[PDB]
Amino acid sequence: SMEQVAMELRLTELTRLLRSVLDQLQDKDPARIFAQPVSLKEVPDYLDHIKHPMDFATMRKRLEAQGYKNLHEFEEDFDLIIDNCMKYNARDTVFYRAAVRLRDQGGVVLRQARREVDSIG
Repeated sequence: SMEQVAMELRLTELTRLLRSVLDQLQDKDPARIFAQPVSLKEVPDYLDHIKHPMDFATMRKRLEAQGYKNLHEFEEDFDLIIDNCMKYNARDTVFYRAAVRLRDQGGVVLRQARREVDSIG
């Protein structure tokens, strides 16, 4: 139907917007601590600690499959990155400190993306 196509064009435009947001969020991780999933070869117990792992490549795969219906779903995944890291790693580590910074720097980017999604419908 024509209704299904219009739905599809909106999903494609959301996807376009989220891709730019993702690139902006990932620039706030210049050390690439969150680029890829935590390695299970190198941290074999990781799943006993973290029940829902997340990373920027896994978010990128979901994105390009148009797997995000709205900004809320995308934000849940971003927040998992941060939140997983702050549980698994102690406060006086480079990893925890980098999550704190990605969180603080991301919130600006996310504050405006919420307005653009609401605005552009």
